[PDB]
Amino acid sequence: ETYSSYIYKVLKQTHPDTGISQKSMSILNSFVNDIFERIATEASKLAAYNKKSTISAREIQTAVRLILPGELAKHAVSEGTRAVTKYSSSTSRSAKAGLTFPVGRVHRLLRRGNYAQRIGSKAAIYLTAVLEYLTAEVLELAGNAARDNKKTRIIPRHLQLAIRNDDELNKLLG
Repeated sequence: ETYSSYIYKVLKQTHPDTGISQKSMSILNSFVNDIFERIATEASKLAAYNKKSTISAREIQTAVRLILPGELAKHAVSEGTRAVTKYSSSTSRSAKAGLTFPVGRVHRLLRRGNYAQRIGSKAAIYLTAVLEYLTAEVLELAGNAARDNKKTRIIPRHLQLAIRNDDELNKLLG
């Protein structure tokens, strides 16, 4: 429900240049929740459809293809595939997967909302990488609208401008 600190971390990894206001963070935090709900729900119906007791990374991946607009989908799938692949060859979970967002908190969230009987680990890693990639994407576009306008602080107007002036962001967050 609160990815704030991790959102702020993500922002500084690419643009220490840029700050973000309270309103902007809560709005951006709500987008993370909405995207989580819609992905978990779709994976939930997919698990039931394929007679699965457990939501695995496979259900997460398919759910990502369906919910996300064209280009965002292929990049999210690539990132989710990267986080799970790195964590496997490496045998915290976030660190092993190379993620900044809390893999443990997401798994738990997935787990206490009863989308399935069980939530596999690789699936929680997959979803976490997707939430992080998307969050960075919004921050990048919300940040570009701020920096292009010669400002150094993301305000709510910039989020609206980023989502509006971008087609795929528009399909998803519109």
